[PDB]
Amino acid sequence: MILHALTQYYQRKAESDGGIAQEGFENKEIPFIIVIDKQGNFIQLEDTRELKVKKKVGRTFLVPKGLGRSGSKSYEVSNLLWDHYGYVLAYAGEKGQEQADKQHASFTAKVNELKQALPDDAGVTAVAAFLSSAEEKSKVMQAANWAECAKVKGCNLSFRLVDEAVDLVCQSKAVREYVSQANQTQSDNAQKGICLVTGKAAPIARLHNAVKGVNAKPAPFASVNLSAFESYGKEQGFAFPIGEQAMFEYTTALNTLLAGENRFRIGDVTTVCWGAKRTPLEESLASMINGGGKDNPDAHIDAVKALYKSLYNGQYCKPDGEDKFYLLGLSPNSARIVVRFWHETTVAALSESIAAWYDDLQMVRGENSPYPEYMPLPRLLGNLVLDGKMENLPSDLIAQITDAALNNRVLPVSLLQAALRRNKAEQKITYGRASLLKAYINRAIRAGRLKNMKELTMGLDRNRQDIGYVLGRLFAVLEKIQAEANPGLNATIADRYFGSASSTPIAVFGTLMRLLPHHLNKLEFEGRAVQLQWEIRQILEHCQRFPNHLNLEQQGLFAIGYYHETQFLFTKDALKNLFNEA
Amino acid sequence: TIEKRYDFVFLFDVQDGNPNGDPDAGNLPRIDPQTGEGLVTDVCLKRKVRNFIQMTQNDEHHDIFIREKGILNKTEAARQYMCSRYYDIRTFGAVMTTGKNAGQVRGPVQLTFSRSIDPIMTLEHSITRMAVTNEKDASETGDNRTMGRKFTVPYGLYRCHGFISTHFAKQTGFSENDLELFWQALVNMFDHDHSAARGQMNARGLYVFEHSNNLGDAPADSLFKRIQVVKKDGVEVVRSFDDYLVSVDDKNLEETKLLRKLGG
Amino acid sequence: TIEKRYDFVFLFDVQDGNPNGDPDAGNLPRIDPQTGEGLVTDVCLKRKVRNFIQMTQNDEHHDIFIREKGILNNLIDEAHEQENVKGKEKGEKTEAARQYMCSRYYDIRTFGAVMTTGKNAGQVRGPVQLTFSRSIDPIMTLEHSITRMAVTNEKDASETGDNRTMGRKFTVPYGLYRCHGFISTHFAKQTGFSENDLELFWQALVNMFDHDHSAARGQMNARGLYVFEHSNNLGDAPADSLFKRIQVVKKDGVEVVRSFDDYLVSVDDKNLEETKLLRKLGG
Amino acid sequence: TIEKRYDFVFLFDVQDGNPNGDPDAGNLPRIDPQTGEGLVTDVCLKRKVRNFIQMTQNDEHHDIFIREKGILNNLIDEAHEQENVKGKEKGEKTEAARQYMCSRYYDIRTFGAVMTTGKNAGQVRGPVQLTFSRSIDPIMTLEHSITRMAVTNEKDASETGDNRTMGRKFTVPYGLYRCHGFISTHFAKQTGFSENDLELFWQALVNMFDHDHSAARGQMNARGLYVFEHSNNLGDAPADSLFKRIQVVKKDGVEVVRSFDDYLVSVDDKNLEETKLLRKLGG
Amino acid sequence: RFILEISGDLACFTRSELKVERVSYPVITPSAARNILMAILWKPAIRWKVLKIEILKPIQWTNIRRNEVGTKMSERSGSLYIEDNRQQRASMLLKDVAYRIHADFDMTSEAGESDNYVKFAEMFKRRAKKGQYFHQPYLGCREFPCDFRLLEKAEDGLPLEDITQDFGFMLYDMDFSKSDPRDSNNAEPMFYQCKAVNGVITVPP
Amino acid sequence: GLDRNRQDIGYVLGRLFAVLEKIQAEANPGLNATIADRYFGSASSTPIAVFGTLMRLLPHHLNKLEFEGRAVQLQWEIRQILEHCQRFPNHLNLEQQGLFAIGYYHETQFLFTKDALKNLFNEA
DNA sequence: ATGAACTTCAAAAAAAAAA
Repeated sequence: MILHALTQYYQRKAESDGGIAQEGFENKEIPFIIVIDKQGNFIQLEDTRELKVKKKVGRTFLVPKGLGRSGSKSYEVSNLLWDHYGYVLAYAGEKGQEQADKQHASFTAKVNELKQALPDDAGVTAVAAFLSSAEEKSKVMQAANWAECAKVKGCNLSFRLVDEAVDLVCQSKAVREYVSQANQTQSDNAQKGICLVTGKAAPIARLHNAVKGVNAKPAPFASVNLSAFESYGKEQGFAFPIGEQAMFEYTTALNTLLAGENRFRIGDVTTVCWGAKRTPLEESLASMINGGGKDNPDAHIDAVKALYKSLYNGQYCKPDGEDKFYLLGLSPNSARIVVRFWHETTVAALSESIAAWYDDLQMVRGENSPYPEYMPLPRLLGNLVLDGKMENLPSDLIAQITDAALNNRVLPVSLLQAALRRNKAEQKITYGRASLLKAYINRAIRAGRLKNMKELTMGLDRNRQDIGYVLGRLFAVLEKIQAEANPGLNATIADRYFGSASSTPIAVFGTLMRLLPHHLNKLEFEGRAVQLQWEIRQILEHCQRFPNHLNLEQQGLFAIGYYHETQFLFTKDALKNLFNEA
Repeated sequence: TIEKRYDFVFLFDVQDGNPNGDPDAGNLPRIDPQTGEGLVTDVCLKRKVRNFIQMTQNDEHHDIFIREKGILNKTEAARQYMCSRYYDIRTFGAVMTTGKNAGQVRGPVQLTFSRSIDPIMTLEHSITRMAVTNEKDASETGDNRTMGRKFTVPYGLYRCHGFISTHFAKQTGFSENDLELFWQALVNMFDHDHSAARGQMNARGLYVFEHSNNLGDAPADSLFKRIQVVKKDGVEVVRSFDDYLVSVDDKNLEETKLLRKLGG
Repeated sequence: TIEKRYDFVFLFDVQDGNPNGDPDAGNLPRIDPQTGEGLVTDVCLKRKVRNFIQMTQNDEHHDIFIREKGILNNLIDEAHEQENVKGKEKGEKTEAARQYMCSRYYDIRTFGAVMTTGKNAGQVRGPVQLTFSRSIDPIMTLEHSITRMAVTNEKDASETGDNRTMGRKFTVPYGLYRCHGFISTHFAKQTGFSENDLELFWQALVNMFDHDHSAARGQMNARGLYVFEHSNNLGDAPADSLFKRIQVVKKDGVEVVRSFDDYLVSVDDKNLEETKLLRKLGG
Repeated sequence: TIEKRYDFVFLFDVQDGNPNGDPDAGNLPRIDPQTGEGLVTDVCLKRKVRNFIQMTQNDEHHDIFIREKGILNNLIDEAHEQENVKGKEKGEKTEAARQYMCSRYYDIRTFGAVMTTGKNAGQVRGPVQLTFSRSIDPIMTLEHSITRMAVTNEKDASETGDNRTMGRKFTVPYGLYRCHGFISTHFAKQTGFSENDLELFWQALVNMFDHDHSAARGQMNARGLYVFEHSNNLGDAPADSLFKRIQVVKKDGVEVVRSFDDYLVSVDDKNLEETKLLRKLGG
Repeated sequence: RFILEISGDLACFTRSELKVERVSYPVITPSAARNILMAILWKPAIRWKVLKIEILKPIQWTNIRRNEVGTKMSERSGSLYIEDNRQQRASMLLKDVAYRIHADFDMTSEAGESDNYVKFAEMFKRRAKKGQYFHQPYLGCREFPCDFRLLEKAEDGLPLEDITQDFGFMLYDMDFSKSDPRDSNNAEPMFYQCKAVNGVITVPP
Repeated sequence: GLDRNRQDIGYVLGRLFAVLEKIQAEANPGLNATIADRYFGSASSTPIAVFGTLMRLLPHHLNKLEFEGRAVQLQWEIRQILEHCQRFPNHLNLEQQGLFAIGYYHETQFLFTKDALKNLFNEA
């Protein structure tokens, strides 16, 4: 199902007109192009780059697939018409002569044999006379933009004759038939059976094509090639008996999805996604759609793409599945495609980790709150950084919290410590740090990393009976009473006491309980002070004694209880309703 | 060659250090992605056995083949010679390229992914350095520093399992001396294989189940359940051996099996 | 080259300060989350030993691994242009360079270093390998936040009033970090770890808490150092019970501990007199 | 540059006021939560020494690190435009600027400062490194809340004419903060900490509690200062027992302590006469 | 037929395509099940054949990037040195798996004298009930065992009750008919899952 | 949520201050500045200076109550609290400083209840 | 005759903030 799903959606993309290879081609990113006429003579070295801020190697042209050279005598291989800048002009930037001269010498022989096997074209004769001149190729080096081609290594030079606009030399009607025949003649005379992806006949495809968009260079997916990696004496390729009509298909599918809109990173891992075999579509929905419903691969992937993006954007919503979405989580090792994630299930089962992370992040929110119900991940980490979301640790914060949230893993203690530092540093606990601590505590309880305590709920836990949670509620109600006393507060009891209240309770609460009756007497509404005193009694009832110091989990409980109580007091009719029920 | 089946329940822990970090996300210990228990690969224990045998023996008929470059620095004829003049070949197996079944040597000793009893806690203990290696892009004019990362574990009694069968010993040459050396390794390999990242590890209980029959008249799951490793009563979280309760059950194996307590 | 096995039980505490602090935690020392025992990495003790050697040597054949202004690639290239420049066939050339660096450097001889950068020269397994420390009584974090009456950079909040930059400076009241460590002999015979280097390492471990001091770490001292000197290179008894014989628990009816008058280091050397020795250097 | 090791046992108390108060906890001094011993950070003593130097010097080659408006980036840029403007190849340029600042500044020479802002110039390890103070008898917090008959801002002012802004002003009855500290020589040889600077630092530590006074701190004085002058740069005996020889406990049958007539500073210099000296400057 | 239940913590039915990154198969490989049955009991007379695999635990992928070797052993190089032949082969292991493989056996051409089907059947039954095996069964890789238990019918619950997901062509069993004693040269005939309704069946050659 | 057999000095001190504040509040509902608005600022630090005037003003506060049995119950619970208070200390420790407020609010919660104080008084 | 070293294959990726 790993590679069968790739062939299955390649057969859908090739039939739905999505712009993909057709038997022996590949959407290879070719930078600079070569323009000729009908008998050679270099014209202009046009470049089709200018795309992203990082200038890629031009546009992905539908050129024949690379035969996979790689070797000490890599010159003897040589592709069709597109190749290397040392394969066309015999010029090497960091490889030297001879090694690159043989590349061009074999490329000339390949072009000559292609012209002999396909005459009367007015396109292959031009490139045959251009490679057998030893003058125009040197004129290519003196072009107007040749200095830019020598800078970027791996400049693939493709030939494009005149009087054809965007039609390449290898994109002609006759060269297309030659490419289709090459994949049906010289590629159809290898080992017999038995295929693994499709499982039918077809010849076993040795030397799997490379896949671009993973490691440092285009590397094949199924690529066994070592003295110990071989199976039962198959010796590379034959260990996975896969046919050409499946190997080429899935390699081109990977190359196309790793260069378009399907490529998106989960947690430091570039994962390609594509829709599975869609439903045949009911009549009431397919009647308005002409066609009707075409099983397009890159169509309903936007749901899971937004979900993996809403995790960083806060626009998450519980999705109803029943629509399977493939998710091949490839990752780059040294130069091998490491598969990290693969789930055939729909978006509902794919979003279980996000749902658990956001339910553990579900915190109390007041009326007309600017913070959404689900907080974005960068906005959530911004409460843990220094000032701007950029100073976070790129190994345990912006590089590990996303992985732990997108896979329902265990949250590290680094979250505890950073949220603690930024809570007692900023002297306030806004929406972002307390929800993170609640999620950490819930995940530690669910993963056995927390014993005596228990999981937290959304609303305020008036029981808990923990030594840190009730202390947080105590600090919250103390700050609320102080704010109700002085409306225009500047240096609140929070901004001066929360630094040690989260750590040493007997030092801060030894004076906050002294300052509290004065704040209650300062209140213009005596009934409000009465209700606040009753609720602080109910809070401190669960605390049998003020501890000497709050442990690392106790400070998190302190922050969680603080936010819970400070949002329960700022609710419509919550404290009054609680006081009336006594 | 031996003549009995040995299915031991190896017990080893980690006091303070990285047991088996996962290169999936750097070097954090391979915890269970669903229950939080540490999953130490058996290949690490096999490498530790190889290192102990290389340190202790240092002679012929007991080499390692699969050795290290920093620690120490017709068809059946070659296979028999490699089985005779090497220890790892008789122990965990071999793969002579000019062998029989596609060139394979299975070997008796078959280990098991060490799963921790209680869910361990990956302590992301980053540790900085005051000196960079190569010319870093950020090593400007000030202090050439590089932020480190060495995960640690407070505790985690990993449960390793083995399955020594005399059937493969009859072909690999795993005699009783090699078995005694394997036991001495599993007992004393955690006192020599130490470093700044692995920390301090020790062997707990080497409860070997010696079966009288060559086929082994005991199931693996039953022998593993007979060695119950759970937490103590008043202990809230395990921190040493005084926090666990490795209660052995040698009441139903007193007919033909032998519970060899070579470690604990 | 040494021939005996040493299982030292390093014991050290902290009066008031931040010993082995965690960068992944802001500025707090490494503590056990489930319980509360303080943890100290071995690299701190290694750097203290290196500083003691740098301040009590200044000679050749005992390199100290320079600080700040010491590129490892430059040092490797300098050590490569000695006796094995090229005429050694890469393979054994790396081993020769590793042996030369072991005979020249003291940090790589006692512990180790990475020498596999550009010009590779192998790697050193290392004989002496310390472990991470761990206290017994659950310590508490004091967090002594202090201020400053002078701003650093052009802060966006540094208006016209007092240019202040507070922050936190964490402190620890007590915590006898029961450190552990083992010394091998096979790697010591290859790296050239002689008995003189072992005695120098013992002296450094004993007298490193008297010079290597700062404002963040405060005052730290080493309690005792009970080295378990063996007799051969084999394994007599598991080191678990050997290190468990020197237990450190609470004294009488006390909740926490403040100094040495509250701990009872139970030392009962009774069953370790088979083929082992015992010595006291710090305690 | 000094060549001897000094292990001074600084002893200082507080009559009535808030010595080293904690911004983490409102306005109360740092006290031990588990017991009750008062704690005083070393930065307070460092700032007192800086103020004493600022009021008893006013000369060059001994910068005092200005207050408030003294931007560290501006001072670093001013010190950079001297002898090593650019013609020094960044690397050793930072070391040259650090040496120039050590020869020019006194705070960075005795203690240290951060010079790694914009124009980096390395960092100073620092020779003299004081520790956090700690008392013996569990002190108690008095909390002397006082009032004011004048409001600050008109917003927080009452709706009437009685404009009051109370608050609290914490005080401490007693508490001999047994401070500790060690002085090295390797870093002193690099920073240029000569013997004259050491004598000036001793005089500052002795006579800083006579000028640096305020209303919050009240009246503070230094009891004694027993400096343990060594003989070489090596380590003779662990400093733990050295500092434990000068124990300070309770006197006769008393519950707390009020002044010097209730403490018995047991000074028995008997085993410290091997290769070490002893001097009394404050006591 | 024998309803032998194979259970274990982790598994690694390494796909033939992803051998460099040991991505495990969706369910237990029929070839792996036959190898398990042979490691429990085998002889040059008995030829094991897998008939039906019934999954008893949900598919749970767990990636464990292990560090492997990439160079074989031989008489040439007397050592290996993994520092020069390290391989960070990923392993998408299968956490919590359980399968009751329904299978039987036939007879080879070299059956010899003792070619009794009932004798080998009773021997396999005794070895599965008591816990005897020529080699410890492996869940696709020998680094993971199999808590095997012979079942008479059904003694465990299955999660795949309704119509689930088809896993496509999986490696049935490599063809060793063209191989001499002690296999060397072989092929790879595979088969479809049909549909994982509750217990997938295999197509015998 | 109240431990009457804790044998802690801060606990009983806080409970005594709490019942004193309750008595002062019951003496007159239209009270502006109670004792907690002035006496509590140094009750956990200097109890021997505030609790003296507190015990001096306690009988007048009890006589100010409209019900005489309420004052009897309040004195009974005062003495049941002070049973464990063998002496008034000079200054409370940090742990005792926290236990002061702990017992204070615990006793306040126990007093501001429907049927609890009278139920405990009936079993005496 | 065949396994570790060598020599060649391409010259990465970027949004992760928002109601």
